[PDB]
Amino acid sequence: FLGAAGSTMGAASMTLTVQARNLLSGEDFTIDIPDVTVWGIKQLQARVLAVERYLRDQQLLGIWGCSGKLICCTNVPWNSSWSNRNLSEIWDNMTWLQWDKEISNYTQIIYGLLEESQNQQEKNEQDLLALD
Amino acid sequence: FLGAAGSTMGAASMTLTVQARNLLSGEDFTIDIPDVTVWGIKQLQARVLAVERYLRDQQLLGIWGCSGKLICCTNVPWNSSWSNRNLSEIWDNMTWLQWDKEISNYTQIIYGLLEESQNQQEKNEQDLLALD
Amino acid sequence: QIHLVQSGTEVKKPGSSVTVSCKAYGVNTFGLYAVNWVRQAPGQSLEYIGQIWRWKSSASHHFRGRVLISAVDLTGSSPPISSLEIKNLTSDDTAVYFCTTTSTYDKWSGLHHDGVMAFSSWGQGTLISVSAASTKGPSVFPLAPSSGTAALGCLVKDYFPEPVTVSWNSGALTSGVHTFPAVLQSSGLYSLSSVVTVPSTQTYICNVNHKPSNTKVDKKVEPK
Amino acid sequence: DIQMTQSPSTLSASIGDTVRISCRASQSITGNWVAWYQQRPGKAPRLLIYRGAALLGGVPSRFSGSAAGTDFTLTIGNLQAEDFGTFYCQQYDTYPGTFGQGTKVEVKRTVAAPSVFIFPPSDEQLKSGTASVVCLLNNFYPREAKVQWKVDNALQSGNSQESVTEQDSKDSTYSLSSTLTLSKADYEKHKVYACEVTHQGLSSPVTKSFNR
Amino acid sequence: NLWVTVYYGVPVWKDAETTLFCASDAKAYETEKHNVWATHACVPTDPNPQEIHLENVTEEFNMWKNNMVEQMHTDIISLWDQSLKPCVKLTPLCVTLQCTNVTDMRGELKNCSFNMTTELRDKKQKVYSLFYRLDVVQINNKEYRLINCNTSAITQACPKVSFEPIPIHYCAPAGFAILKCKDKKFNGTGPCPSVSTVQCTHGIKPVVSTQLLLNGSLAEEEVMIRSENITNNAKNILVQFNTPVQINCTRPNNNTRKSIRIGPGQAFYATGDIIGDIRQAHCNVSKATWNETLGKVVKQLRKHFGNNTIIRFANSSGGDLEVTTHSFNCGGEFFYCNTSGLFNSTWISNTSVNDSITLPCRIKQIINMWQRIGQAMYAPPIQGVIRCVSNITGLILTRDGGSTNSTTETFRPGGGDMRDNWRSELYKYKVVKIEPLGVAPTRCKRR
Amino acid sequence: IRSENITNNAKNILVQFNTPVQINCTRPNNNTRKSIRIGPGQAFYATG
Ligand SMILES: *[C@@H]1O[C@H](CO)[C@@H](O[C@@H]2O[C@H](CO)[C@@H](O[C@@H]3O[C@H](CO[C@H]4O[C@H](CO[C@H]5O[C@H](CO)[C@@H](O)[C@H](O)[C@@H]5O[C@H]5O[C@H](CO)[C@@H](O)[C@H](O)[C@@H]5O)[C@@H](O)[C@H](O[C@H]5O[C@H](CO)[C@@H](O)[C@H](O)[C@@H]5O[C@H]5O[C@H](CO)[C@@H](O)[C@H](O)[C@@H]5O)[C@@H]4O)[C@@H](O)[C@H](O[C@H]4O[C@H](CO)[C@@H](O)[C@H](O)[C@@H]4O[C@H]4O[C@H](CO)[C@@H](O)[C@H](O)[C@@H]4O[C@H]4O[C@H](CO)[C@@H](O)[C@H](O)[C@@H]4O)[C@@H]3O)[C@H](O)[C@H]2NC(C)=O)[C@H](O)[C@H]1NC(C)=O
Ligand SMILES: *[C@@H]1O[C@H](CO)[C@@H](O[C@@H]2O[C@H](CO)[C@@H](O[C@@H]3O[C@H](CO[C@H]4O[C@H](CO[C@H]5O[C@H](CO)[C@@H](O)[C@H](O)[C@@H]5O)[C@@H](O)[C@H](O[C@H]5O[C@H](CO)[C@@H](O)[C@H](O)[C@@H]5O)[C@@H]4O)[C@@H](O)[C@H](O[C@H]4O[C@H](CO)[C@@H](O)[C@H](O)[C@@H]4O[C@H]4O[C@H](CO)[C@@H](O)[C@H](O)[C@@H]4O)[C@@H]3O)[C@H](O)[C@H]2NC(C)=O)[C@H](O)[C@H]1NC(C)=O
Ligand SMILES: *[C@@H]1O[C@H](CO)[C@@H](O[C@@H]2O[C@H](CO)[C@@H](O[C@@H]3O[C@H](CO[C@H]4O[C@H](CO[C@H]5O[C@H](CO)[C@@H](O)[C@H](O)[C@@H]5O)[C@@H](O)[C@H](O[C@H]5O[C@H](CO)[C@@H](O)[C@H](O)[C@@H]5O)[C@@H]4O)[C@@H](O)[C@H](O[C@H]4O[C@H](CO)[C@@H](O)[C@H](O)[C@@H]4O[C@H]4O[C@H](CO)[C@@H](O)[C@H](O)[C@@H]4O)[C@@H]3O)[C@H](O)[C@H]2NC(C)=O)[C@H](O)[C@H]1NC(C)=O
Ligand SMILES: *[C@@H]1O[C@H](CO)[C@@H](O[C@@H]2O[C@H](CO)[C@@H](O[C@@H]3O[C@H](CO[C@H]4O[C@H](CO)[C@@H](O)[C@H](O)[C@@H]4O)[C@@H](O)[C@H](O[C@H]4O[C@H](CO)[C@@H](O)[C@H](O)[C@@H]4O[C@H]4O[C@H](CO)[C@@H](O)[C@H](O)[C@@H]4O[C@H]4O[C@H](CO)[C@@H](O)[C@H](O)[C@@H]4O)[C@@H]3O)[C@H](O)[C@H]2NC(C)=O)[C@H](O)[C@H]1NC(C)=O
Ligand SMILES: *[C@@H]1O[C@H](CO)[C@@H](O[C@@H]2O[C@H](CO)[C@@H](O[C@@H]3O[C@H](CO)[C@@H](O)[C@H](O[C@H]4O[C@H](CO)[C@@H](O)[C@H](O)[C@@H]4O[C@H]4O[C@H](CO)[C@@H](O)[C@H](O)[C@@H]4O)[C@@H]3O)[C@H](O)[C@H]2NC(C)=O)[C@H](O)[C@H]1NC(C)=O
Ligand SMILES: *[C@@H]1O[C@H](CO)[C@@H](O[C@@H]2O[C@H](CO)[C@@H](O[C@@H]3O[C@H](CO[C@H]4O[C@H](CO)[C@@H](O)[C@H](O)[C@@H]4O)[C@@H](O)[C@H](O)[C@@H]3O)[C@H](O)[C@H]2NC(C)=O)[C@H](O)[C@H]1NC(C)=O
Ligand SMILES: *[C@@H]1O[C@H](CO)[C@@H](O[C@@H]2O[C@H](CO)[C@@H](O[C@@H]3O[C@H](CO)[C@@H](O)[C@H](O)[C@@H]3O)[C@H](O)[C@H]2NC(C)=O)[C@H](O)[C@H]1NC(C)=O
Ligand SMILES: *[C@@H]1O[C@H](CO)[C@@H](O[C@@H]2O[C@H](CO)[C@@H](O)[C@H](O)[C@H]2NC(C)=O)[C@H](O)[C@H]1NC(C)=O
Ligand SMILES: *[C@@H]1O[C@H](CO)[C@@H](O[C@@H]2O[C@H](CO)[C@@H](O)[C@H](O)[C@H]2NC(C)=O)[C@H](O)[C@H]1NC(C)=O
Ligand SMILES: *[C@@H]1O[C@H](CO)[C@@H](O)[C@H](O)[C@H]1NC(C)=O
Ligand SMILES: *[C@@H]1O[C@H](CO)[C@@H](O)[C@H](O)[C@H]1NC(C)=O
Repeated sequence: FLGAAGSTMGAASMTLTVQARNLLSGEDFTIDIPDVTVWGIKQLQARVLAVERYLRDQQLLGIWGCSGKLICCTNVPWNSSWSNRNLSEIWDNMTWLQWDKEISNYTQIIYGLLEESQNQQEKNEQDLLALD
Repeated sequence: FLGAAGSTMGAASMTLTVQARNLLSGEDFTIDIPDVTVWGIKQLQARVLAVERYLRDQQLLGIWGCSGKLICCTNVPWNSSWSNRNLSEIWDNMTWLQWDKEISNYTQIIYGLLEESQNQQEKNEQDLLALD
Repeated sequence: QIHLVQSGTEVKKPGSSVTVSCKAYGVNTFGLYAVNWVRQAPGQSLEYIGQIWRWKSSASHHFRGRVLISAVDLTGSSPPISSLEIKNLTSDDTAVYFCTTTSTYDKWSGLHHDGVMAFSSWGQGTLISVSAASTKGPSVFPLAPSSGTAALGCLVKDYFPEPVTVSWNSGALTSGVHTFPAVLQSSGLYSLSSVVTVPSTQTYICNVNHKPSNTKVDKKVEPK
Repeated sequence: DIQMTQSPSTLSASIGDTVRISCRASQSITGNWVAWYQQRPGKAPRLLIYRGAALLGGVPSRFSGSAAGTDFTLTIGNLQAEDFGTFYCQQYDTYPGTFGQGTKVEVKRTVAAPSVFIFPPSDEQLKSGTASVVCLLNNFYPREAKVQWKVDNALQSGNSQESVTEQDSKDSTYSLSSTLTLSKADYEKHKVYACEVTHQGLSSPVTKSFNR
Repeated sequence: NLWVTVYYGVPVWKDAETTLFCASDAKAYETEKHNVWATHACVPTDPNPQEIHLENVTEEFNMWKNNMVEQMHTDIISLWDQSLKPCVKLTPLCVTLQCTNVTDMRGELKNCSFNMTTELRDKKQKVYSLFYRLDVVQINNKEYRLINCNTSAITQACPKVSFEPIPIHYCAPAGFAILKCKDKKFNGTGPCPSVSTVQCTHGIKPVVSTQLLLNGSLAEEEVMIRSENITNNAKNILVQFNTPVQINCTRPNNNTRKSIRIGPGQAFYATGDIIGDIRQAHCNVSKATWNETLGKVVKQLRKHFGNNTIIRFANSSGGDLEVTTHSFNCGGEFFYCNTSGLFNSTWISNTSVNDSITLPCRIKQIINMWQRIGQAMYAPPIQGVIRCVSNITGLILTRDGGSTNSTTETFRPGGGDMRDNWRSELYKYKVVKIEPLGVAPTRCKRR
Repeated sequence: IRSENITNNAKNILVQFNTPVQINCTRPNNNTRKSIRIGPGQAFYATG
């Protein structure tokens, strides 16, 4: 649970599943048996926005070239203008917190390449290749 | 956003992603910070039925031969009795609003071919073909 | 709000050791605020010296070990104070030194980049002049106009230390006056000039006050 | 160790004009770690923009940054009086941080020729054993100017010091002085001393001399 | 060469604010007594709370900017009103009170006779009660009235529920996380070398008190000194003790409950006659234990105010009763204690120039805490003598503005804001939201 | 001009203007508030 946040990106890929589990899920099944008008909304407001924030992430995962959780790849080429770096300088020498810091400017740009350039243009491409 | 509703089905396939985005998502994250007994249920009743209506659509997408959003194909043959037409008479000469109008009788029939004839009989077929 | 008050002007001789202090007013602690020491050479650009961040002193490969940055947090009688020491002073260290700080609490702020950062708050600045010289009195000479229009002024030479205040008619003549900045002569003494533009009798005068040498001497100006 | 290059070193711009000051790094900076500072004469430098486009709170909207690869540029629209001064670009991308050459934004106005005046050494100074000839340059635009010393139609190197005033508050002009420091013995060995100045205002060469 | 790839569940979080819920440890529910304090439906705590130590991580904490405090403060307030809503409202108690001096200590108790409405709306009821001097005010024999009637309304707390503080773990919903600072010495500000994460905070007893932190968490090694702005005398100084200080607060009056009937259906509990010791409420503090603590604390203040200086203690300056005295709840009753005896001392550089000590305490049934207007709560009488033993885990202190800064400094007990009380337990916690979505370049591409 | 059923006189006729009409409505009585106390805790504002 977040243990590799201080570690390098290369080491952070091993514990990736643990973060996926706990973040994704509520399974406490505790409370809500006897009603209250007051406090109960408060324990509602938190978990309702939680599932709204949850489906928000799942949409990006679906509309992109993933359609599945954890890791998935894409046909989007990595631009030189986006963090021009060494491969060993990223995973081995650099950390995720340090990484997301620089990409902050190109983050919104990259998102467009996933939904527009791919799953809009890829699925249509697939339809044309599946006809023959 | 719905801009091609008046346009032909052929042109309506380009902006398909836009409709998918906005319809799918709530990301306002506005309100619900300070509690009210009265009005608050009203702003609840709307978004709660919204996510219920949402998962309803996602189920059909899953139980059918799609398992993914936007466009996906299937092994169900198009019946002649279902809108006997010309291919250029559908996408190029006809519109979606005009299209769903005629299929209204066969809509419930087609739905059956997707869940029963395919993913019930296809996945079982897949299990028999993956053994060897 | 945030106020950075540094020490006074230090004039020190080569080979000696200098210590400047920076009092940081308005800062809750140096835990949430990184302190960087930057110097500026006269007529030249800015140069990064070192920093103290997370209570860890650091400095550029230029000054490694030769520069010592120490700081103490907020106390009950005074705001957080940092101090910079430079031993083995040379003539190239005469740059103006600045005490700076930056808010590090925001983890996704563009201000900082893992030790290397920008500088949000700037101090008053502290000038360090490195020269081997003893205090001396100013020499005042008149500059007489020969004859377009006319121009006359007074010349102040060989004084130490700075500054000196030059007036005209005891502040009566405030217009058309341009006072040139002191120049450092090869002898280690300062020299400047004050000139006034006159058209076409009034018999102007010069008012010179040098406080370190306590010389209030005043010289007149006569046309040849 | 990055080296930041600014262009130009100084520029002339008027009020209302749109000023663009660029900067280039020895390598490509990505993540856009670049800062732009403003410094008024006699005052401490103030932070304006960080991360190349991100403006600090309290700064007018007239300032706009741009950051792409090796090339960086700061854009200032609708120039005003308080904006004039010296600007520096800085990279915090890597240890340690390095600044740029600096860019002096200087007030624009019609080019003005200086009025040159030359002052012979005072009598009391001659008794000290030294003689200083002072060449004067009155209000002139821009600051850049040349002053050479000819003794009996011969140039002099060394023993020469010049001084320049700050830009005038209203006139927006500069003033320049020139100091020639020589001994008494060498002073008596020559006859005519001349001060040669060249500036954009003159549009001709000027020389002021005295026959003592 | 490479290609972009979506990673889900990357270790990335950002500082944010969310709505936190409670946890009761699933034992407090078996404690029953008809919804003690918070716990009614309160969430059962996970029997095995998880604490994950994050290696190679340094996070900067600020306890004064912590948002968990503001929620907890509003929680106790919101919790308070909901307890008073179903209960019996005392509205027609504003009847004139004819009082007289009780049979010593300048007649602190008043025996009051008054007219009252019965179950029937026809005939009134002539009955007497016993109120403390703080609960009544005369209006011009001796005639008195309720002290709260001119200011606000009033309602009686139900005898079924108890004000007894029970451990409450604050936890975060899905998508969020809570950071814990594991260092032994932490003042609440600056970077934290060792940081761990937990789903639920530790056991926190919402004990509302003034001038004394009661039933709190002990510090590690040296005692801790915490203040928002230290050199500023306008900001209170929070102290955390190492060893707990034994404190005794009792009600040396053995009482009885009248349980008068003001129907239909409602019954008020009046204070009957006192049978037992004739005494005023008192608070005991062991002279040896307080002194030992004081000597260790006074040395810690000199890590700021300088190695050598004179530090003098004195009782409260002045203000509301809640500020000037030690206010708390024991056995359902609300005590207000005089701390002037403990704070009378003068210390040298390392030293200061009997077997017990006592502190006179006053009792007030009708209270408005948190500067609340419109709602006043009446503390119901308790059968028998109440005795309680608690830990003193810290103080709320203020520094004088008079300076003479380079000479000497004097410190006095603070009060007012109850958020400081919660900041005492919440200094090591803060709320952040986790960002799972991430992108990284790799060769895999796609077919 | 808008109406649900026009020829029907039982239905109201809604009109929408082009240019706004300036209207002034004032209370030409300069008053004071008594703020009488009908406690405990409640206070009514009477017209003085
Ligand atoms: C809350 O809480 C928190 C926590 O809990 C807290 O925090 C805290 O804080 C504090 C403050 O207050 C702190 O403390 C501090 O610290 C600092 C720092 O330290 C560090 O550093 C240093 C320096 O460094 C450098 O050097 C070295 C040498 O050695 C090296 O090595 C390094 O590296 C560096 O260097 C660098 O640089 C260079 C250039 O520059 C280059 O070249 C290179 O390369 C690099 O980069 C050091 O020294 C140190 O060390 C030490 O220590 C340690 C421990 O700590 C140890 O380990 C070591 O070994 C050593 O030790 C020694 O010493 C000590 C001292 O004390 C002792 O103790 C021991 O025993 C031994 O002996 C470190 O590393 C510092 O700086 C400071 O100090 C200060 O203070 C004190 C008192 O306290 C004093 O005494 C001193 O002196 C100082 O003072 C100063 O300053 C001031 C201001 O500025 C002034 O005023 C004065 O006067 C002074 O000055 C003087 O001196 C100087 C010199 O120094 C000179 O210059 C002048 O002139 C004069 O003479 C302090 O200490 C802490 O730490 C913290 N903690 C933690 C945990 O972190 C807070 O505070 C709270 N808050 C509240 C409100 O409460
Ligand atoms: C947390 O709490 C702490 C304390 O508990 C708070 O700290 C307080 O922080 C404030 C900052 O908001 C401080 O006030 C500021 O003080 C500075 C510095 O003043 C001192 O030094 C001056 C110069 O000292 C040098 O020079 C002399 C002469 O050579 C030397 O001998 C010295 O050794 C030094 O080298 C000196 O002039 C000052 O004295 C004057 O002021 C004091 C205090 O009022 C008087 O007692 C004196 O008699 C004398 O009058 C002092 O010794 C000031 O520079 C600040 O002034 C700015 O702000 C004023 C508004 O308060 C404003 O009116 C001024 O014009 C001035 O603003 C100028 O500077 C700005 C920044 O550059 C410009 O933007 C602006 O345009 C203008 O040019 C200010 O007064 C408090 O002193 C400090 N508390 C204590 C006890 O020291 C902290 O704020 C709290 N923070 C939080 C988050 O809670
Ligand atoms: C919105 O608002 C509007 C108005 O604001 C509402 O409009 C109103 O709509 C109702 C319909 O529900 C109308 O009533 C109906 O009128 C018709 C027509 O009546 C006129 O014409 C008759 C014939 O005219 C021709 O023939 C002569 C002779 O050659 C020529 O000279 C003419 O020029 C024509 O060519 C004529 O006979 C009528 O006169 C009689 O009625 C009027 C009105 O009461 C009297 O003043 C006269 O004196 C005279 O008695 C008239 O001029 C009628 O045919 C309708 O009658 C049906 O409904 C009756 C119930 O109301 C029922 O009792 C009848 O038996 C009859 O039902 C017959 O027809 C049905 C359909 O075929 C059959 O299913 C049924 O079994 C049976 O066979 C009816 O009276 C209103 O007139 C009209 N308002 C106005 C002002 O005109 C509208 O309803 C509103 N809508 C909404 C949604 O809000
Ligand atoms: C800081 O922390 C400390 C420590 O955690 C806090 O101190 C706590 O204070 C609580 C009271 O507020 C106290 O709760 C008490 O627990 C006692 C022990 O219970 C256990 O033992 C009994 C057997 O005796 C078991 O059955 C039970 O299941 C438990 O295992 C109880 O004995 C206490 O009840 C008595 O005290 C309270 C007030 O303190 C009365 O309201 C209550 O009615 C009881 O008083 C009657 O009984 C005693 C004798 O037991 C008589 O002397 C007395 O006069 C009363 O008798 C009359 O009244 C009753 C009805 O009230 C009637 O039936 C009878 O006939 C008479 O008419 C109480 O339940 C915690 O135990 C205690 N903590 C610890 C560790 O002990 C402190 O409060 C905290 N600070 C703050 C600010 O909250
Ligand atoms: C707040 O209140 C609490 C609770 O009352 C106080 O804490 C208690 O403090 C007392 C005294 O300081 C302490 O009582 C002693 O506890 C010992 C065990 O820890 C007992 O052994 C001892 O009993 C002996 O002494 C009594 C009185 O003299 C006798 O009545 C008793 O029979 C005992 O005598 C026996 O033992 C001797 C040998 O030692 C033998 O020769 C005899 O034959 C006989 O067998 C005391 O009772 C309590 O333990 C403390 N309680 C707690 C929980 O710590 C606190 O001090 C108060 N604070 C203030 C400020 O007033
Ligand atoms: C690279 O990504 C960076 C992400 O942070 C970009 O930084 C952001 O850039 C925008 C561009 O204009 C800034 O927008 C301006 O913001 C200021 C100040 O906003 C902040 O401060 C106020 C004042 O306290 C605070 O209330 C806000 O919540 C902000 O946190 C506004 O005054 C302007 O009107 C304008 O909106 C962002 O402020 C800035 N920082 C952020 C978002 O934290 C950077 O620009 C990107 N680089 C490039 C080249 O585009
Ligand atoms: C205030 O704190 C001081 C300590 O700073 C306390 O002084 C302590 O006094 C007692 C005696 O009353 C000492 O006990 C003695 O122990 C010695 C050694 O065992 C023994 O020979 C004596 O007969 C006596 O029992 C105690 O040691 C001493 N503290 C220290 C640290 O030495 C003082 O008691 C406190 N205030 C009060 C209320 O006394
Ligand atoms: C408080 O005053 C009431 C009277 O208002 C006392 O009650 C009386 O007590 C005497 C005993 O001396 C009886 O003879 C009376 O009949 C009682 N009258 C009523 C109305 O109860 C009461 O005793 C006083 N306080 C106490 C109980 O000490
Ligand atoms: C709290 O304790 C102090 C200290 O004992 C009390 O101060 C006494 O006040 C009375 C007047 O009310 C004086 O006659 C005494 O001389 C004071 N005592 C001392 C030692 O000076 C104080 O009264 C107590 N309670 C309150 C409510 O103030
Ligand atoms: C990379 O980005 C630059 C500017 O952002 C753009 O000009 C270029 O076309 C991009 N290249 C690719 C392959 O996307
Ligand atoms: C009762 O005691 C009070 C003290 O609170 C005193 O003021 C009053 O005079 C006493 N009444 C009588 C009748 O003695």
